[PDB]
Amino acid sequence: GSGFLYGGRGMHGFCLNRKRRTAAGPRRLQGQDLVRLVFFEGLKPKKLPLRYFNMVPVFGRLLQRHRKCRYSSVLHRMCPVVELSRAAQGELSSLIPQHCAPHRVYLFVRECLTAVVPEELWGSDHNRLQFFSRVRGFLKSGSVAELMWKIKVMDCDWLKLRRTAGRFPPSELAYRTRILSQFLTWLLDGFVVGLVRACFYATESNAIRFYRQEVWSKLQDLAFRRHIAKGEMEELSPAQ
RNA sequence: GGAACGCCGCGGUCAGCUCGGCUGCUGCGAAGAGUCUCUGUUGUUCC
Repeated sequence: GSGFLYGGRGMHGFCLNRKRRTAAGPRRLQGQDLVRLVFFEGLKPKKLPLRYFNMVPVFGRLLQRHRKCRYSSVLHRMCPVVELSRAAQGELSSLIPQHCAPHRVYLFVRECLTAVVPEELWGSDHNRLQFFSRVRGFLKSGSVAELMWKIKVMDCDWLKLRRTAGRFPPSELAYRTRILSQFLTWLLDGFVVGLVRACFYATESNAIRFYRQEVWSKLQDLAFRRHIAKGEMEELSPAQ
């Protein structure tokens, strides 16, 4: 659907870590793929219209930043672990979940947003902060496209087709807001919820609580890896 | 306020090519979304 409850099986599930259609092997997402995921639907075989085609570099940059973001490490920082006792260390420690205060799982999401989303996309710091505000509220509920704004459309140059700041008609402003709405919607509905659906088992009591079983979660990430690998092998290795 | 595409400003989430740029066709030019608030505007043209 588009909730973020009832799973923390790890970052291997995160949208930005899906691989594109294995035409002679499965490859990691390119800017053009992310663009198609945000503004069309990613499962568009045809070519991108020039306006969107010109934004393949920023989205490629987002992917880069995502790939260098160390989510595990930010998580550990913002959601510190309660130290169990020696004698609980090991198996029991991996059976017992670790709660993370809601404001803290928000702080995680906040810093990840800051890490991976290029600034050119925010347009203004004012736009970033307003969005964080929505995220803050989003993370407490269980909101609409129009409701998502004290957001300054003319701050985002990237919505332009050409970088000439000549006068534009109403129809443009509309088309610009639409594009921005689509991206901010994906940032909220795609990135944010993907994030918490990946790193936290979240549950509702009317407060959301966030749990985590890191080690078990990391084993899931690792097990995924060996699984898809065993898959490829079987497809390459001969009969008999 | 009604119109318009020659002038010039901004487009087409649309179509052809043998296609990341050409041309074909084609829209808009100061209000739009919410329900007073958020995002926005000098001056294209014609009466």
